Amino acid sequence: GLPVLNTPGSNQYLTSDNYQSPCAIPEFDVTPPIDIPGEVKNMMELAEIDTMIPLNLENT
Amino acid sequence: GLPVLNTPGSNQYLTSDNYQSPCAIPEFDVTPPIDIPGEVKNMMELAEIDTMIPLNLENTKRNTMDMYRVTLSDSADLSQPILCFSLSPASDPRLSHTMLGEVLNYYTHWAGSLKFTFLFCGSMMATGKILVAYAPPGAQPPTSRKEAMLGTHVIWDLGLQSSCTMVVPWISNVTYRQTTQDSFTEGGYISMFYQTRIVVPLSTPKSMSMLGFVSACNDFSVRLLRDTTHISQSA
Amino acid sequence: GLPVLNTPGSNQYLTSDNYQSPCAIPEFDVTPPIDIPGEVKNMMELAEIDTMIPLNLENT
Amino acid sequence: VLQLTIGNSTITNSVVAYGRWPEFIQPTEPDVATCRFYTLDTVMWGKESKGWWWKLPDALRDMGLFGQNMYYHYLGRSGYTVHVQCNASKFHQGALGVFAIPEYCLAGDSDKQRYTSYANANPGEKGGKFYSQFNRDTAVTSPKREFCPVDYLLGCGVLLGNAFVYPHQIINLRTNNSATIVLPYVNAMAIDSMVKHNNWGIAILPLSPLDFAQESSVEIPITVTIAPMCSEFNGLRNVTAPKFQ
Amino acid sequence: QRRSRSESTIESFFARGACVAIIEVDNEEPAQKLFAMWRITYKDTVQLRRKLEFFTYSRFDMELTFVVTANFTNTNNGHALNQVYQIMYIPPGAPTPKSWDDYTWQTSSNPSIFYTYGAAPARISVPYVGLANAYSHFYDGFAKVPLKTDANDQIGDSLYSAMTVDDFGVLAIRVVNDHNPTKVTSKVRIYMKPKHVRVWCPRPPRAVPYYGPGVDYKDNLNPLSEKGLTTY
Amino acid sequence: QRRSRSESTIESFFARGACVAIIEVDNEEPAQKLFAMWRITYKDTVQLRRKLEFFTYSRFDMELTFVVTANFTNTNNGHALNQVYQIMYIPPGAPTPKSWDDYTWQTSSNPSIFYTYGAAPARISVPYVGLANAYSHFYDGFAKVPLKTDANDQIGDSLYSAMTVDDFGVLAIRVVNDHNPTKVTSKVRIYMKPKHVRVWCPRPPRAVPYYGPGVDYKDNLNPLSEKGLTTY
Ligand SMILES: CCCCCCCCCCCCC/C=C/[C@H](O)[C@H](N)CO
Ligand SMILES: CCCCCCCCCCCCC/C=C/[C@H](O)[C@H](N)CO
Repeated sequence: GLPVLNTPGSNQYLTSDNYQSPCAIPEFDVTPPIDIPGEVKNMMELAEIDTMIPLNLENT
Repeated sequence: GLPVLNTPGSNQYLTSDNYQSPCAIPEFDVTPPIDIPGEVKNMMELAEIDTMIPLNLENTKRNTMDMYRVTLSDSADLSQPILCFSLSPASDPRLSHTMLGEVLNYYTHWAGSLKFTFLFCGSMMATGKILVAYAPPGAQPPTSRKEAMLGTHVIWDLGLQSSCTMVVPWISNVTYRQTTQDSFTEGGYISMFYQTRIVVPLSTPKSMSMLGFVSACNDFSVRLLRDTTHISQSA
Repeated sequence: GLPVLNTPGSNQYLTSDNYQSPCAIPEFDVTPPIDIPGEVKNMMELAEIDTMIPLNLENT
Repeated sequence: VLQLTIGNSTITNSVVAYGRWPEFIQPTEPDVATCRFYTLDTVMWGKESKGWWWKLPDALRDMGLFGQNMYYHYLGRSGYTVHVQCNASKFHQGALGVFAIPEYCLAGDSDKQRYTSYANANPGEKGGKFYSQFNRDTAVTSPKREFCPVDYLLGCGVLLGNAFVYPHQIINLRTNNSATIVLPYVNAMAIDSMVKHNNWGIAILPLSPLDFAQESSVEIPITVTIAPMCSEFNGLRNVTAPKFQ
Repeated sequence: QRRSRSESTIESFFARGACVAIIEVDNEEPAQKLFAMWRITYKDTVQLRRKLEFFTYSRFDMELTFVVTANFTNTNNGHALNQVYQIMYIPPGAPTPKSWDDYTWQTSSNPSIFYTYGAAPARISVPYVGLANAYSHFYDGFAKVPLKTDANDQIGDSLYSAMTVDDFGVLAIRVVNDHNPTKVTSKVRIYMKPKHVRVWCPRPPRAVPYYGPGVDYKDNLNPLSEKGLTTY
Repeated sequence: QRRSRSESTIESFFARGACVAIIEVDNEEPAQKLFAMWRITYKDTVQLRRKLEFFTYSRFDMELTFVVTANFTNTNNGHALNQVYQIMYIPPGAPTPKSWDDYTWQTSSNPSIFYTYGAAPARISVPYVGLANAYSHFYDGFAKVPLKTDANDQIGDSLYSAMTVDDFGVLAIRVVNDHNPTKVTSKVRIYMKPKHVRVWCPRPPRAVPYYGPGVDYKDNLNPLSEKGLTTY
């Protein structure tokens, strides 16, 4: 059919890649989401929250 | 799915290929660049920069600071040449280790005009004329002023100007010359002679030193990147 | 990614094929051509040229 | 050639390094206290001199209020104007190559790598001197941990002849007696610490040996005057007191 | 002007993949090299190092290609099934493996490549991950300054021209497969290709053999060869 | 006119891949052939040489295809894992390997192909890399001229019809894998395909066996066979 050339990196699994994969459960009616309070969109949102500091770290 | 045919060359790694590859750190906020002075866009920009030539490579003078100094004198033999070297900007010992030669030794082919700047570093009371000649290849390497005269040349008055620019134009049978010693792409010869003499008054140093610099012109170009022979690693 | 099917003939080298291949010396400034006399565009041009015949092929 | 006035200091070809003039990017900017010519200690060029080297801004660490701002603040940036003066008679002959090397890293004297100490790597206004050969340190008990620059290797494993790729000026006594280089701020960051990082290195090499008439020994002075330009500091805190020993 | 400079460009000058490291990983019955940690840098080799040190500052996106070559070691007729190699990137601060089956191999957030032997060399790309606005091939300074108030000289003692101890982390390479009854020894060669390269402040090339990660020189300090002054 | 000449065109005449070299590379315990350097040319074989020498000048972009075939050598039950072959192009001037593990194999700027055995033959393309405006199959001259002032006759002595000693460099082929306990011998066959071919100054084809890189002839100089003058 269409002539293709296998480039280096083929048949490798990179855990940080973003590739489309086949669905093992096609035509699945996923439960719709609800408006749950406390949605987080970024991890730095948690860091912006003040939290207490273990200032004293003596042995006792 | 889509029928495909694996063509020859598949599953090979060519170190000079240009293929897209997966990113191991996606969504990375790279540090933005700033306007750093001295940006270089081409390697020939470095070659265009004049750099001093190790003209003198005697046993007791090479690999020192004396290898960049060529001694001129009023007592010198006016018949013999001052310095002589082949126009091989990548294989000649005097030009190979220059910046131009260093850039060339990363390429297999070169083509363009050269520029040799000779600087006189004597006293302001010293005067003289120097004949700087380029001889295209094919004939005997000029062993006398009467021969070097016949080729391209320039006369340089030491008293008036302390620096002279001898431009060697691109004259070649081939469109590109090799950066390796080859009699078929031989470039020519460069020679220097005393046109009149160096004349100095009393209470003046009778021996002086001249420096040489080599550079590439805007027409210069290189081809077929390769690995330099200058740097080696013990394995 | 894109689902593909390897057709028969894959991974074969046919010496008469016409496939694109990677360039081992990219960005190479090839020497430009000149108008050399005697350019040949077909091999039958050579055949059209008259050439002498070894009509006599005796032993001596 | 012409008057060169900066702040309250005036000096009677000048090359701008990389064709870039010093420029600014709440940084503290002393427009007068720091923008002025400070004169380093004079050195003596003889017939057996191999060369000299200084590090900027290290050479100006004890120069007026510039040093005080450098030590008090955390990170600062500054361009420079280097002026090398060497006056000789018509009957003197010689040539000095003045090179402004960005990130002028130098080689050590011991087999141990990158073992040079801060005190030795920051000589100050006195600077250092190149050597004809490489003298390997043999004091294992008390290593000197000092640089061992080599004149023809430029102290960095490169050939001296190619050093002209750097910003440079040639003082040839027959034609000129002074050189002037204008260095912008060069670094991988818009602003960096000055106490620990030196942005520039000024190397003066006697390309052609000094000679005068038929005299056996001749020596003439070389004076270096450096003017910080567009210097701005940031991160004010208690004063830094480096251990120079 | 018809001759071009397309091949002398900075991008073309670095458009070749240079080997920067060879790592030995052995699979055998568990003093051993079942996992190998290699610190990332181009200074283990001279060619690419010399090419990069033509300039003072650089900014480039990297492309890494891993070529794995396996062999038997004194095998009589002991054989092995096709092996899978795990190459895990450990940036500074992340925990480092202490064994070939440590929890750190889970690669929950550390990127990793699982390469099957006999397949194409494993290739990935990295962006410019420099803390500053450009990489610094040469750093004329220290990271610590010895102060007058320091209790001892070792507090402020730092290597010359050393910026950070952990520059960009390490790569830990192991064989995921359990040990076959026969030993199998593999070499992973890493080839580094700069791309989208920008450079600043050109420098003269190295003229003498490299001695360590710095500008230090120790031997072979007489590069130029003998030649007559007036000999063509 | 309905019969066409599409197959007699110069492009079609050279559109086949011709073997130009067979190189033997052996992997064994390190007088040996662990790396083989082959000088690039089509004159090691006669077919493509004869086809090209139909003309005096040529200009074509080349396509190289490498077919690697490995075998055991007296193995009893010693076996090997799949091998990777490194084919490095060394143009004139670049350093040449002195061993199979030399630094020159780093391929910092020399292009190289890493081919995994059992995969498709490794194919790459090269442009017209000629110094002149066209390749010269025949060069009626020398590269050096002996002059009256030459000290000795050897200064100007040069081979007839030889232009450059190092025409286009060499290919160095090695096995990247370390030596297995059993020897493995491989043959790399290089197939050269001209493309975008242009030719000038047609010449009569060679009628006698080639003897060396030139027009020299030594034997079998009686090509035509016996036939009667008036015999049909
Ligand atoms: C399994 C995935 C592998 C991920 C690999 C990420 C490694 C990140 C390293 C990027 C930069 C390394 C080389 C470039 C930096 C140069 O050494 C600079 N000149 C630093 O001095
Ligand atoms: C691993 C990458 C391999 C790169 C191979 C590049 C080799 C370059 C050679 C190109 C031309 C070779 C054959 C054509 C030239 C003919 O022999 C001419 N007639 C010369 O006389």
